[PDB]
Formats: sequence, C-alpha cells, structure tokens
Amino acid sequence: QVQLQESGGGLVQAGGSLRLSCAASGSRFSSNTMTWYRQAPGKQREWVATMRSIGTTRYASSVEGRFTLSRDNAKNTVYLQMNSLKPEDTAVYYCNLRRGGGIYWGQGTQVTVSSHHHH
Repeated sequence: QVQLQESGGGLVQAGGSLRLSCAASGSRFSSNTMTWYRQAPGKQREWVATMRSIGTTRYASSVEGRFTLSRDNAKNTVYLQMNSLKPEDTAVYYCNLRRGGGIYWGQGTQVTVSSHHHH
C-alpha cells in the first residue's frame, strides 16, 4: 500500500541545524496532507509542521520561525529543515500521511540536540 520512511537524524549541538526528509511510496504527497510529529520519551506525540495538498504549510508555535517544511512534488519527498536548534527539540521525529480515511506512519528517526555548552 503506502510506505513512509524518514531519513536524517542523529546528534547536533545546540544552535545548530539538521535536515530531515520523508520519502513516500504508493501515494503522492502533493495529493494529500502530510504531518511531521515528534515525541519525547514519556510524552504524547506533538505535531511539528503540516502541509496540505494545495501546499498550505502550518507550524507549531514551538518551531515557527526556525523549522521549514518543504515538498518537492517531482521527487515525492518532503523535507524538514531545522535551523537554530534547541536542546528541547530532542525527540523522535515521525512522518505521517493522511490519504482519505487512511492514516500512514513512518517509524521515526531520533534527533538529539545536546545541551548548551555541553562540553
């Protein structure tokens, strides 16, 4: 059916940058709504950014002005460009795709932003 796979992740220093991507097989991002979520251990998943078929892109108040969500229709890939990272951005980041009534999930990728002046 539909498969999602996040790529990118790993360890970053505070104030740094990181690029995540999500690749989709079986469905076009450009025809549907995709959402990035993140989850810190023990906490409920929190939405990060979302993009509708017509391109409207929304951002959670926590990442507005620092994270950019983009879509390349031709390559069927979305990207989460994370600038000015904070230790509090540490989480597993999940790609999600809503297709009609169906909801599809990737398995996530760990992002770690080390504390300020860690070191």
